[PDB]
Amino acid sequence: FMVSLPRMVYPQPKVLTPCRKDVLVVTPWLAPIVWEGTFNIDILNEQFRLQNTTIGLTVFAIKKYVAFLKLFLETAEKHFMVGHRVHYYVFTDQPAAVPRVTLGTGRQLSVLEVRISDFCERRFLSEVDYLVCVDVDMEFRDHVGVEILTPLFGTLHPGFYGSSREAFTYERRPQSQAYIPKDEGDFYYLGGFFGGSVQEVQRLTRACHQAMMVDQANGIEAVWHDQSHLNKYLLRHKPTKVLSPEYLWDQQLLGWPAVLRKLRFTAVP
Ligand SMILES: [Hg+2]
Ligand SMILES: [Hg+2]
Ligand SMILES: [Hg+2]
Ligand SMILES: [Hg+2]
Ligand SMILES: [Hg+2]
Repeated sequence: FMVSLPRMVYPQPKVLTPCRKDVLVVTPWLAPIVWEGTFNIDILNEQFRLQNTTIGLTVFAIKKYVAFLKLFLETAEKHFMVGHRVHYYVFTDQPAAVPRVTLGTGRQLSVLEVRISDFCERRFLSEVDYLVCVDVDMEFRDHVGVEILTPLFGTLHPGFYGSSREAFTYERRPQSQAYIPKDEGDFYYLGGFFGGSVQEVQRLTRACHQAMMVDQANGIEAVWHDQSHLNKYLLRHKPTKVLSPEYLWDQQLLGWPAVLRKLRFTAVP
């Protein structure tokens, strides 16, 4: 049950003006493709706050990757879901090396030690509405908010967003459960930023785990392991939103092209 929105004053949508003339803003299965200019964040923040939305943000920080936690969490505080309930889940082999980062009100952090862990998947179902799973060697530099939230989303690989599907580095060996032939494929998604409802994210990781085990039994490991399985899953189970490469960029490798109005979440040089 969704209560009414309040009165709000904002520019009338223009039915006869395209949102962007330079990029695709909807997929062929009618999922929005999230680029700067597509959304009014005021409208969306109202809709989500009225639902009392909680977002979980999950990161794995093993061995030397613990060093990236401080910048990652500090920048998340400035840019990620500000104003909404956030639960960070930091999975690490070095709990005592997690930095003490100061968090805004309504935000919390759990450190889960990993060897497998003493955390239970039903915990996510009871604690958060959405899960967002990202790489830790990254930093937020601009707004990442509720515009991304949907049952299942993937993010366009910043190296391949302009590429034809034949050029995508999908798994191409028919013996792999990740196999995609040259005449299939919508987009190349990068495993560094994906998410959805808890239920949908758990469905994805369960499917990926089973496919990976099947390949292991058959003596095969897919080319970009996790990524290739992610791409196969999202081919067969279409995401309800796709995020533009604004949401996963590397300015050192790729610069700042005109098509990117904002660089929101980026590789640490
Ligand atoms: Hg627009
Ligand atoms: Hg459990
Ligand atoms: Hg996750
Ligand atoms: Hg992840
Ligand atoms: Hg996966």
